[PDB]
Amino acid sequence: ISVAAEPMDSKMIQDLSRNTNPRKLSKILRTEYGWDSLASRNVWSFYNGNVLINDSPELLSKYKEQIIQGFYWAVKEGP
Amino acid sequence: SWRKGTAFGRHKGYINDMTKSEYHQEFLHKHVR
Amino acid sequence: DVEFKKKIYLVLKSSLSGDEAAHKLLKLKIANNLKKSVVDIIIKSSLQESTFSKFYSILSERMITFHRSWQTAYNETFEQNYTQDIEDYETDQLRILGKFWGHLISYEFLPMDCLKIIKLTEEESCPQGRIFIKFLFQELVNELGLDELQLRLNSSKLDGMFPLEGDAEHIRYSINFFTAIGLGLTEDMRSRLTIIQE
Amino acid sequence: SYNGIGLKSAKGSSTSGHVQRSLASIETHMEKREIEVQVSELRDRLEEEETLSEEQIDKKCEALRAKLTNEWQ
Amino acid sequence: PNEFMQFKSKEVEKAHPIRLYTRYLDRIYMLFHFEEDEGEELTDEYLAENPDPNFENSIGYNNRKCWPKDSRMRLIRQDVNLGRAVFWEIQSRVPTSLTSIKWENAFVSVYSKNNPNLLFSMCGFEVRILPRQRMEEVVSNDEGVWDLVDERTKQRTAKAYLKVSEEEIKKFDSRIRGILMASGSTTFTKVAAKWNTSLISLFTYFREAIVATEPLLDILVKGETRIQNRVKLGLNSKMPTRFPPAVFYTPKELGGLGMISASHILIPASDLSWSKQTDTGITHFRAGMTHEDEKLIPTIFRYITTWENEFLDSQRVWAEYATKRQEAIQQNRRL
Repeated sequence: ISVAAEPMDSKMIQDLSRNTNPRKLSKILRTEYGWDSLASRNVWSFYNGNVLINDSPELLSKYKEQIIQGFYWAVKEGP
Repeated sequence: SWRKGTAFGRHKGYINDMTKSEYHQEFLHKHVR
Repeated sequence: DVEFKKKIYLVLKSSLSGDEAAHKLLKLKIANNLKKSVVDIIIKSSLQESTFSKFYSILSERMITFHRSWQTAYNETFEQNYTQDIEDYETDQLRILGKFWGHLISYEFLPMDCLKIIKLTEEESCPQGRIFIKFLFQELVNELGLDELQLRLNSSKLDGMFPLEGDAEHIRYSINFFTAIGLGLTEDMRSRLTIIQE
Repeated sequence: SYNGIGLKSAKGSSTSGHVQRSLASIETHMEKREIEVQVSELRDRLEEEETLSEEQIDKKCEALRAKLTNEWQ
Repeated sequence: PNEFMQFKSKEVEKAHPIRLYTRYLDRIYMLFHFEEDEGEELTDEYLAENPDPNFENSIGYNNRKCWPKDSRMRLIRQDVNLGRAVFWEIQSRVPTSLTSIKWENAFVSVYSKNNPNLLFSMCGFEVRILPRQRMEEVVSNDEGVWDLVDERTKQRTAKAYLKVSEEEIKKFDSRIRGILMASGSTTFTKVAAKWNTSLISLFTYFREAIVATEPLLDILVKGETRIQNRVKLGLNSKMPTRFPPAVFYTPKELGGLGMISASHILIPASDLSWSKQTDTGITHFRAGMTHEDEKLIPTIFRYITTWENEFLDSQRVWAEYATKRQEAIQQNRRL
């Protein structure tokens, strides 16, 4: 469950702080912010301010909402 | 082991009278030293 | 200058802590043309008493930490005291004055560059001056230990009392002086003199 | 008591209450990521230009992946 | 026989937890030094004989309420259980039919990794000992601190901070109250001489411990105001313009009362929401006894040599006397 962390861009965190399916998101991210295709197609969900990126598809989508609720419970109260 | 040299250790309401009460004795031991 | 000297002295005696006397001196708002004289009143009133008290140290430390001009005044009065006025004083007066400046050097409100002026030889040392250097390093040892005092002496240079280049006789004289004091800070001069004798 | 310093009252202490302020105070991982990116790109391309059927895109993607693997030892 | 708290060797000193002992009139003073083994063994003996899972050992723990909250013993549960184990072992060693060693009159203070202060109150001196390694920044402090020189390596290794104990402050307040009360119809010079007697007896006992003490300075200012109003209500007029400071502190030969001043100082004032938490610096000064004149009346504490500055000098002059006596025996001359 080894996960890295990168900073959000300043323009991207500003555009996300005004709280602004997947093909529209992928096209907007790839043609606006300069994203990888593998990073743009593989996203679980957006809590506000902070994104969750993927890098066995049954084992991924089997606990989709469980990973996303754990992500929510993590970013609500940090380390 | 350090306490076995001595001679002592763990190894070895209400009544109606006011002058005879518990509080009055606590008082007089508080205020005569 | 009697009534201003009286006013400074009664500021120093109508106080309780050194903090309070520092407040009462700094409320007087004395310009630069009398600050050296105020520091001299503080010195000459610390030396009245029988033993040295910490009051004058706490005072002088707050005075130094208030403004740069008081720190320059204490620089100039330490230089003035050692180069001029040690001929005046009794050994008791030099106990008070030596522990005063030792408590000011040990908490680094006076620099080590303020001890730079002392060069102790046979001809430049008063005997009162030697007893004063003894009391300085006695207070410095009792405040700072031997190790931190070695590290502070090795922070900057003191060519006078520690002649690293020096002469074959002044090193031996400083060795015998600092062993008559009883420091144990001697082994660098020992290595240098054993180099020089061969 | 201005700034919470002074007295409750001047009355009681029998002082003036004149409070004054004191003047004394990994490489493998990277490779994997790259591969993923490549795959994504391929997928995008497929989407853009004639790949409504899955088998084609999947095939091409697979091939790409294989190539990537070959490249990285 | 040994001198007071001296030992014949280091091996006899470390052979027992009770390192130092002294007894006053009826106050004992036991300094212990436990290892990690013996302290937790005694603590688990206590917790097996007096169990408390509700952790109410901090409730009712007598703690020095004069020091700030970082200064006195913090109620760390390991050290509170250790201290109650200590007092339980000491309470077990004497029958109650000989003396009533109760917890109420007992102050236990545990220097450890969590409480860097060793507290006691001997002879009216609230002393807080704090090492040079357990302070973050070594700060030169007031006249009321003591420099504890290690007699091994000749270095100042701890700072003992002094305050006057609250019992002795209340006793001094009661003494000035008795000076007021016995002066029914008494001359003004005898009221001044009683104030001088009790003031000298206060400041030549508690010499430097009054700088770091706030209630004693408060009661000094109030009490010297009481003595001045004892003089002025003998004249049925207490106007400040009518009575300068020159009518009280003028000595008894010039015709004045010869009162000794201890209340024309500035009382150190600090934030009384913060002062009961940390060692606040002296950030403000409340005016002690303001007169309309700018008379800087000298105070007695500046003319009394403080105790550390007496005791270092005492060791010096008695070393000089023992050396002169050894020489005069070597010179065979009577000194």
